[PDB]
Order: sequence, then C-alpha cells, then structure tokens
Amino acid sequence: ADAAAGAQVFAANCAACHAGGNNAVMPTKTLKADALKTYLAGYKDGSKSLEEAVAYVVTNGQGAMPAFGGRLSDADIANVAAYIADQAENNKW
Ligand code: HEC
Repeated sequence: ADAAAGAQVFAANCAACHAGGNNAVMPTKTLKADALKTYLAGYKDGSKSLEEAVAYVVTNGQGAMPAFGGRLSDADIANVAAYIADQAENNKW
C-alpha cells in the first residue's frame, strides 16, 4: 500500500501512543524492525508479512491497543500499515 499516504494516517491516529516509532504504553513493543519481528502476531511467526500483520493489528487491536476497524477507512488502514513497514524495514524512525 501507500507508505507516503500512511504517514498522515499515522500522524492523525498513532503518534500519541507511538511517537518516534516507540511505544509509550508498552515500551518493549515498539515499531522498530527488531521489536516487530519479536512481538507482532503473525509477523513474528512467519505466517504474515509485516504489512499484513500491521494491517491486522490496526484493524482489530491488541491488548491495550484499540481497534481501528470501523474508525478508519480500508485505504487508511492499508496505507498506515505500509508506512509502518517502510519505516521499520528502512530504519527510518
Ligand atoms: C495507545 C492507546 C495506542 C494507539 C492509539 C495505537 N497503538 Fe499500537 N500499540 C499499543 C500498544 C499498547 C501495543 C502493544 C500491544 C501488545 O502486544 O500488547 C501496540 C502495538 C502495536 C504494534 C506492534 C508492535 C510490536 O509488537 O512491537 C503495531 C504495528 C502498532 N501498535 C501500530 C499502531 C498503529 C499504526 C496505530 C495507529 C493506527 C496504533 N498502533 C495505535 C498502543 C497503541
């Protein structure tokens, strides 16, 4: 999906909890490449791509993280997932 478009999604929906690609609530579970491969469901076990796994967690929530399905458009979810994947894989946080 569109990483560049996802940056704005992120700014509007995700930065209060994940500023800097970090995690204010659960500090180990950051959006950096190493943490994502350790902790993010689906991605960590090899059964999902990073982008899909981010799309899933955004849509459905996890633990303390709210769900965004029904709050964000399908494109917005897809694009923010692409932004996370791009930031992480390219070490841009
Ligand atoms: C605070 C109220 C949050 C908001 C808003 C968003 N996220 Fe979040 N996220 C939060 C927590 C507490 C966690 C940990 C969940 C757990 O495993 O217990 C997460 C996790 C993620 C992850 C996985 C990180 C990892 O496992 O290392 C991703 C990819 C993620 N969050 C992305 C994300 C996006 C893109 C958001 C805006 C749409 C967003 N989160 C909101 C807390 C909060």
